[PDB]
Amino acid sequence: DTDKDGIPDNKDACPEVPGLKEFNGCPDTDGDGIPDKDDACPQVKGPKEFNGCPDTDGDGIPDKDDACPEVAGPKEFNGCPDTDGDGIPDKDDKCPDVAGPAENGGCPWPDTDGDGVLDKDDLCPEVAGPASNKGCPEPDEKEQKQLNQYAKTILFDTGKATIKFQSAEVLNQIINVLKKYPNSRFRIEGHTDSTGKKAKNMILSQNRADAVKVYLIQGGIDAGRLESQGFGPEKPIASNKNKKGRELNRRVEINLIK
Ligand SMILES: [Ca+2]
Ligand SMILES: [Ca+2]
Ligand SMILES: [Ca+2]
Ligand SMILES: [Ca+2]
Ligand SMILES: [Ca+2]
Ligand SMILES: [Ca+2]
Ligand SMILES: [Ca+2]
Ligand SMILES: [Ca+2]
Ligand SMILES: [Ca+2]
Ligand SMILES: [Ca+2]
Ligand SMILES: [Ca+2]
Repeated sequence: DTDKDGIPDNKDACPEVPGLKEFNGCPDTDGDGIPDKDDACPQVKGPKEFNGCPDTDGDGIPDKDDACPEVAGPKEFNGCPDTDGDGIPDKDDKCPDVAGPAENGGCPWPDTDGDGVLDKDDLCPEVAGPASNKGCPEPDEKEQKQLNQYAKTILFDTGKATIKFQSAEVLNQIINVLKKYPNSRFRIEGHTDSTGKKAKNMILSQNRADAVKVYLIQGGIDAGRLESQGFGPEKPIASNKNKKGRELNRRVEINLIK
């Protein structure tokens, strides 16, 4: 007995190390029943299933080989869980509990304003709008009428295209409405009645439309977003055979360009 463990030298698998009889004179350091020479975790108790290495979380992958030794996970990801099953392990999944594309981490593409147009596709991500306008709001039927109700109030000097001072208030109201729709374009329209010379009314209404466009530009609205057009008497909304009708036909409109 060279190492004095009780097991004869010839029948001592490890004759240099004092061990135990059960393992042919070889030591079992951690006492788990698997001798050191066969124990992949010789100082830590563990089942024979993993060669004396413990499987703490119980996913069938011993801690030594478990990339996430405390959380159960499939062998596909070396012991790391993919809870929502989007192929991205929780530890690298920005939204571990909701399946999502890899390019957005592991979260589904968000829709902040909830108009159904995803943030990455929503030209106006913070304001609800229809998808036909890339998620940007645009005036409905009743607001377009509202906008033209303001434009009706825009007054000019008789026979001239100079905007009267008193209508500066309604114009700024018009500006704020248009600022509410940054991505939309608008046609400024000048309309007269059929009284007098049509040729002169075409020029006048154009000059008046131009004037209103100029005012909106200085009020903040980008020039490229605006189109000015004189119609003369070419687009009546009322009869020209009576005074009240003609008064209705003399107007400025500010219409959404579709
Ligand atoms: Ca011995
Ligand atoms: Ca021995
Ligand atoms: Ca052991
Ligand atoms: Ca062990
Ligand atoms: Ca494990
Ligand atoms: Ca694990
Ligand atoms: Ca996942
Ligand atoms: Ca996810
Ligand atoms: Ca949206
Ligand atoms: Ca939007
Ligand atoms: Ca035009």
